[PDB]
Amino acid sequence: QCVNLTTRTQLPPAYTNSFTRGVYYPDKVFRSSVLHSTQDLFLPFFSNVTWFHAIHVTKRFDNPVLPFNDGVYFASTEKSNIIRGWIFGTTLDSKTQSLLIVNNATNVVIKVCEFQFCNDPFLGVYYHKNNKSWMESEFRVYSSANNCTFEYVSQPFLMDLEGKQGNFKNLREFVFKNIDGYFKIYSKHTPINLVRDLPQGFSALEPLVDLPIGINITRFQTLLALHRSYLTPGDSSSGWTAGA
Amino acid sequence: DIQMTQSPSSVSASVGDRVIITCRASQGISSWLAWYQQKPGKAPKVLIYDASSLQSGVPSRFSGSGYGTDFTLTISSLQPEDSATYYCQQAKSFPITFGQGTRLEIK
Amino acid sequence: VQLVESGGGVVQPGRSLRLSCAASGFTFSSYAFHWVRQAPGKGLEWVAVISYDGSNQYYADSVKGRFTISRDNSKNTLYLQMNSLRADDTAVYYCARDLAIAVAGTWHYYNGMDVWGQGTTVTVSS
Amino acid sequence: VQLVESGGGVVQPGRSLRLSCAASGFTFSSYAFHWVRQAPGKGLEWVAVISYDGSNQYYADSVKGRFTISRDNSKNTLYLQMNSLRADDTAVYYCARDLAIAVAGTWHYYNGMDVWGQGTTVTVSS
Amino acid sequence: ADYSVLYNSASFSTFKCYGVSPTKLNDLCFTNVYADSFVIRGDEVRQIAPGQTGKIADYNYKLPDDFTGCVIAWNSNNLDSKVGGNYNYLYRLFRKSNLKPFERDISTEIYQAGSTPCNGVEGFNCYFPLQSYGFQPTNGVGYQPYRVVVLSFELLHAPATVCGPKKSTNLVKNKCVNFNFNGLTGTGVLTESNKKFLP
Amino acid sequence: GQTGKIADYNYKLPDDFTGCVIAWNSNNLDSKVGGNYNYLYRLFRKSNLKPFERDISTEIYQAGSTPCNGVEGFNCYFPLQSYGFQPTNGVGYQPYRVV
Repeated sequence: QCVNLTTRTQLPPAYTNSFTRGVYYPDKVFRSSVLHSTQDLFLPFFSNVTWFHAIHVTKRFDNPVLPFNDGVYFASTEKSNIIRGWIFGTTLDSKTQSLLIVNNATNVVIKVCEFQFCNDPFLGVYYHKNNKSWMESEFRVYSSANNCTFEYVSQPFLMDLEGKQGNFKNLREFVFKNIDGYFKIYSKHTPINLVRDLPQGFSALEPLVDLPIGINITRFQTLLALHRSYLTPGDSSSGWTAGA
Repeated sequence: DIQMTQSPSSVSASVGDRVIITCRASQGISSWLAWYQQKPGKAPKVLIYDASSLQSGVPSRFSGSGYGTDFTLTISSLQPEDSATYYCQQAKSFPITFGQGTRLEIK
Repeated sequence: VQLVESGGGVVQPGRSLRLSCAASGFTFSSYAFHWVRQAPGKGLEWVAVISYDGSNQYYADSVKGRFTISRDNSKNTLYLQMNSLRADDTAVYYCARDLAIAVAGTWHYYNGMDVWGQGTTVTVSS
Repeated sequence: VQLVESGGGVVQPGRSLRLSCAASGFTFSSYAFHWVRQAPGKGLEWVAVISYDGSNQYYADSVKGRFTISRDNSKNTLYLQMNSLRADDTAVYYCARDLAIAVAGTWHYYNGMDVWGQGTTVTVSS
Repeated sequence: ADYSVLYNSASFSTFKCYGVSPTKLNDLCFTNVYADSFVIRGDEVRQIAPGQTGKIADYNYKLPDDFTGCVIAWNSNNLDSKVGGNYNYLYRLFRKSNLKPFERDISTEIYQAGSTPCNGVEGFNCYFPLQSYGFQPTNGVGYQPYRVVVLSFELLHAPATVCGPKKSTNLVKNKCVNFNFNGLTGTGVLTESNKKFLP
Repeated sequence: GQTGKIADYNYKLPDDFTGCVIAWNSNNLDSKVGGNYNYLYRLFRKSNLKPFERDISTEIYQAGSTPCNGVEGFNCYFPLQSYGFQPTNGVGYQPYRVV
């Protein structure tokens, strides 16, 4: 299903500042009460970090495409776990091996199969009283995976598990890098109490996973859950909200 | 000595109905199964041999496939002339074993 | 293709019988035959087989030791000697034929049953 | 082990002849073979050699162009065809086997004569 | 790839191998390993040896020359060769030239051996290429091809993906010695600690 | 150090060798039509040998696949192995004489 959703509202992209954030452990070496000088790929201090938002208030569903040049510092701030995962690849036409990190219903699942990416690949959940669970009946990311080379299932991260829209508490940092046919992911979680923006603080990101995929990555997309509910009654193709 | 089983034992349908019969072998007999259809007062006749072929002359309504242990016979339309009994048979080696039997009815 | 059967008996307590099933409508010397019994209302059971050349014979577990098979190409007919008669041997016997699969110019047997005869209801009593 | 030879000719002026030698008691395919000529009282002569696989066959200076050799392992027999025979072709023909030496499991041919046949006399006149 | 189970409990009799034995393979590091198994003449299962010649499989389907392999020839009576028969070994038996290793030349057409093709008639100078083994419940082990596994001993420059050593040795403390942990080597005496590492 | 490693199972020169190697062709007389097979070259050994050794011990060791005890069926043969000189050969298969 290529769905090809519509009703897109335009606003300029907003920027904000990186207040001493985006530092990860470069190696697996232990040190104590020392100052160490390292030379590597980092997020510079006080840089301009973009501010993507998704609130209905006017739609503002936010699933652009981005380039992958040397690495990415991703940060999310929310409470309802609106975001699901990330999708990586060069051509995105099922001719080049891609990557499909998804939180899924139960556990984090990873593939390296080629996927027939439509114009608008995304995920969503449905809302009804027939079953209490909010099933991920939306699987409109590809059509047929001809062949695969890797596959993984791991432990999903744990959160506040709050299905509300109060003040933000869940803050997640991630760093994605790719060198020498090796795909590295670092991450961290930090509880916060703020309406928006980022706090003034420092914390280092611990290595999360390494992948020996040996593939080529140039383009980036995010995958967010289009949680349909009674707030936007109507058919699936036109009535849908992305929450906050 | 392979013990060779067929299920079910009693189903009913009429004219435009599709039915399914399961049949199991104790060992791995691969694609060697023979399907028959025995009238109460007439000798049995073969329908499907080698687990994929269909005997020249049998109507193409019957269709079955399988390899190894489990086998499935699917009848798209139960026209009111197939109310008979079906037996399986494995041809791996001696002794030849038949099925327990399945009886059809008309609803 | 047609198979005829004969040799019925109303009562046979512990005696000797000789059934015979003939073949007509095809080459009798390029096919193998069978004997498949059937109790009155029970399932279907096989008891004996003769190879197409007739040098090799096989029987069943409860059949071996008492039943003998024979065949003749001059009369295109095979016979079954049937002895040591118990009270629980009543059934309906049939004469059958093997399917011959031809692949790459080679003929093979032991693939199913194609031709069936009329059938003989063989019963024993006291 | 034994070799048999046949194909003599009482007179072959400008005719075709066939000499045949067969082997018994050993494998015919695992050895190369020689055809040997002997003049009436002169030194021993060689006319042709056939290999074990038959890929390489060799003849002589006066043999090439008029004589032919061949083998067949199904019948364990090898043959020599004689064409355009001059009056000086009267001799005795022999069919012989080649010595094979096994060094470190590797066999080596074309070493010498081990087994000799009886010898068939072929005479030519006018 | 833990080749340990290959020699841990096995009874492969009449084993020949040219090159390096598959056992104790963790010493050597490589990227790609190939094991090629194919179907051959049923009567030549005992006759497969380096060199030599033969009428069959020499001018129609040539075996690889200078083949570097590891013949583990163990007989099988229950893994394969199921009783009654089997029809899966279908390949061309007649051709004018050789065949390269793993050449998939299958066609429903009637192969023409002579100079004049036959018009689908069973006559002279015309033979069908495809052939099916006449397997029988008592066919015999000399005619039913029993698989003999063989590998490819080859080298190629590439970064290793399937590779890793393991030796294992008891851990000795309070005695200085040369040591080799995973990758890191050195010399000294090892004692218990109270330092706390991150996971 | 030029390897040709079977020849370094056979004959090895030291790292600081001083002297001259001389080789020439002998296709005319070392290899000829009709068998030439009398040279053997020790297919493989148990370990590399130090410079200027002979290693004439040629016995069926019980090492390799399994303890053979002289069976020779598991490549335990004293690995003097084959000869491999024929008049045609390739350009790099002829016999050479070297001092």
